[PDB]
Amino acid sequence: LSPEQLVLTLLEAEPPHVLISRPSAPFTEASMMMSLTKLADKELVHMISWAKKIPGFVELSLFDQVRLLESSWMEVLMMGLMWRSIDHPGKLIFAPDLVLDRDEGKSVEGILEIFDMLLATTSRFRELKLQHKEYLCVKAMILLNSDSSRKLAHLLNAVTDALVWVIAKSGISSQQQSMRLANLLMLLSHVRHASNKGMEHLLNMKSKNVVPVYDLLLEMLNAH
Amino acid sequence: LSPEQLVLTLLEAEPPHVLISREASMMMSLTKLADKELVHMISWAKKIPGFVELSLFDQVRLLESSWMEVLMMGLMWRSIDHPGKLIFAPDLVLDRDEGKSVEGILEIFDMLLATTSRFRELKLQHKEYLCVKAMILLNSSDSSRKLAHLLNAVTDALVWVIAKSGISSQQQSMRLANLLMLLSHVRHASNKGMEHLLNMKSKNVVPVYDLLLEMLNAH
Amino acid sequence: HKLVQLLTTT
Amino acid sequence: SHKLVQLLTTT
Ligand SMILES: N#C[C@H](Cc1ccc(O)cc1)c1ccc(O)cc1Cl
Ligand SMILES: N#C[C@H](Cc1ccc(O)cc1)c1ccc(O)cc1Cl
Repeated sequence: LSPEQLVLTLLEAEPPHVLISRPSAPFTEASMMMSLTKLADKELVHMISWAKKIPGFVELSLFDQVRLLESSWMEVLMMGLMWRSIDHPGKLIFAPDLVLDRDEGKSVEGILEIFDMLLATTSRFRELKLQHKEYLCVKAMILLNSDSSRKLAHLLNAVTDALVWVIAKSGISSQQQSMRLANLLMLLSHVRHASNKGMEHLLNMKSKNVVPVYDLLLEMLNAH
Repeated sequence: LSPEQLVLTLLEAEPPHVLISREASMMMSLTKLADKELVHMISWAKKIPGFVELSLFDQVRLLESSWMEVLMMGLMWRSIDHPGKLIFAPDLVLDRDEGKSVEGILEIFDMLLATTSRFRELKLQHKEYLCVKAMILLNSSDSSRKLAHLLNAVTDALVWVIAKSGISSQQQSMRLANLLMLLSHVRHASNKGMEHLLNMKSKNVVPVYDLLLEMLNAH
Repeated sequence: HKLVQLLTTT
Repeated sequence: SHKLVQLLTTT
């Protein structure tokens, strides 16, 4: 309804953190890939139920709901990971007991590069002092930006309106509000780049048969 | 520089109108055009105030990362007043039906046509186009602080262009969001375009164009 | 298939 | 093939 009502709806809809145990033995290619893919599969289930709580999303064509989630899921996972990591410099907080840095990254060929992008982008959001209600708006815009087409423009405009409202609550000048909006949205193409590198990496690992049978993750991977 | 005078510098940096003077025909024409436009793109980048004060490494990385997105943003501006058409050049005007003649091209044409339609509906203005094309280059994947400074300067200039339209501050904020969100659709089309061209290069079905090859090999 | 189940029958 | 660097340094 109101921008405030839409932000409170997204706040409530925020998934609970998925719990995964750090392997007992030091990470191998296999235990690292198993930990991340198990996490992704669990988070994807919560992601679907989050999307259904965005006001208007379930009113879109089912084919459009599918296309949006298939297109954006890795970017939505990475935006959430960056938010969970913002209070822990040098760390990627995959889960409360899965706290990784470039050390763990060594265990899987080419994942170090992905971790470096994720840490770098997290630093940019940290330097901008990204706020919880801004994150909520940005994460929904990632999904929605990725007649049903008329409804989707209206849904994206509603979230955009909510983010403009959150920035306004900060009380900075109208010029500074535009610059802050620009700087937040310009960081999303850095999340999108990290997503594309991550997707290519995971597809390559599925080719090697390092990937286990997680039904939903496999379905979402094969959409690329 | 004022934002108005930074935008004037982008107007003077604008590359000249490029013509090709030239199935297999379509792909020869598209690769020849991309190679010629890449020469002009380098002269453009160098006319962006501050760009040449960046490290040679940073100047190279920015053009290697962003060249296909900068090409596609130019094609969308040229195509904006020509619904159903992609104005590659005056002598290379193509539609979705000519795209069908090469496997995988139709998909790319449909994405370019759809994003062009979104800019058409927002009634994208020339000075908005100049700012977003420079932002595509400067925002791509001593020198670092100079780059954040240059990117802030171009962002400030886009905010100024929108402010000059005289719409409400509310409408200014929404317009800025809607333009910046469309750049992720340009970035998607360029990811598909790069994938397609790399596959055509690896099969050796498109001529050895040295600067284009060098820029492809970056990926 | 599982995406469509989670969207509609969950 | 270093045409990008050539063009970045000549006018
Ligand atoms: N990085 C990362 C992973 C995705 C991934 C990428 C490549 C790969 O081979 C395996 C996994 C991730 C990012 C956010 C998140 O919430 C959860 C997960 Cl698992
Ligand atoms: N689409 C397109 C081409 C690039 C291209 C993509 C795939 C491929 O196999 C060959 C060429 C283009 C876009 C803008 C522009 O200004 C010029 C050109 Cl040639």
